[PDB]
Amino acid sequence: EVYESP
Amino acid sequence: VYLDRKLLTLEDKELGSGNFGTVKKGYYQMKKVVKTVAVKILKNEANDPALKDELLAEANVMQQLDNPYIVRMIGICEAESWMLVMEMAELGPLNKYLQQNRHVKDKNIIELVHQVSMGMKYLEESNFVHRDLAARNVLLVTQHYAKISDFGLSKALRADENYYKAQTHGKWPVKWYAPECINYYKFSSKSDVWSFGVLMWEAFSYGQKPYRGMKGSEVTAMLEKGERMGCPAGCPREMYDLMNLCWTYDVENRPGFAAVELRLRNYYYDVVNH
Ligand SMILES: COc1ccc(Nc2nc(-c3cccc(C(N)=O)c3)cn3ccnc23)cc1OC
Repeated sequence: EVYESP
Repeated sequence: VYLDRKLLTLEDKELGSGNFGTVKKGYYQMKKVVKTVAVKILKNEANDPALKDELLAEANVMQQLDNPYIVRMIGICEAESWMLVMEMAELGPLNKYLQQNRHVKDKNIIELVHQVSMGMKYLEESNFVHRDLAARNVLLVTQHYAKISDFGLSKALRADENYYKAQTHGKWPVKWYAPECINYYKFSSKSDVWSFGVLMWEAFSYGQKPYRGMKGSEVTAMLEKGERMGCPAGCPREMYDLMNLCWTYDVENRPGFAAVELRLRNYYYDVVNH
């Protein structure tokens, strides 16, 4: 929710 | 930089935990005094050199920094696992603090965000890019003293460049990132000013998450349409105006931390006078 992967 | 495991006393109580491992409170024996510390401990679950290198790179950035508004590193320790030992900021993350202390005054919030701008003015002067500037990464020493922490994604800029170009996109805090970061993988101190705008929004919203209910892709789409988050309840207009200026789409026309800190400094003195 805070850190998004590509 | 290398510490003695014998001189370090860790508590059984864990402060927090991530994918890197855990954070524990402890005390470290100095020349005479004992120093309260926060210790980042690597997970020794599966042998992974990527976490070790990340922790050592973080230590290398922290070692180079010397400012009252930045968390100080005591050193590193190699024992049961790799440990990064820091001076404890007793009151913890700013977003969690404000969520639990909803009666903090606007004057006190301005004071804390201005302290963060003084720390960021110093990082910009030092040519380091933070890359994870968010309310969760601002730690409180007291209710009136904030410090910047978490140099996990930070980079020392090359002597011939004003920005760091990331090779491949990874697990990023996209809601805090500027359009040139998402579109060109370029990170400068101006990119950190964009994040600071989001941090201000979080602080005046008493630790609420930004872009509530939205995915990273929907935020990019929203920003590309010229839309920005609204003014939080009770936030002074001058502070919302400053947030919008940090949210300048074009990096070339966005202010630097020297301009932002000065604007916050003068507003704070005006508030103090009232
Ligand atoms: C009221 O609760 C708190 C009181 C104090 C603290 N202090 C500190 N916490 C961390 C920390 C914590 C969790 C994750 C990470 C990380 N690296 O992801 C870092 C680092 N620090 C450096 C100096 N002081 C601290 C934290 C609290 O809640 C978490």
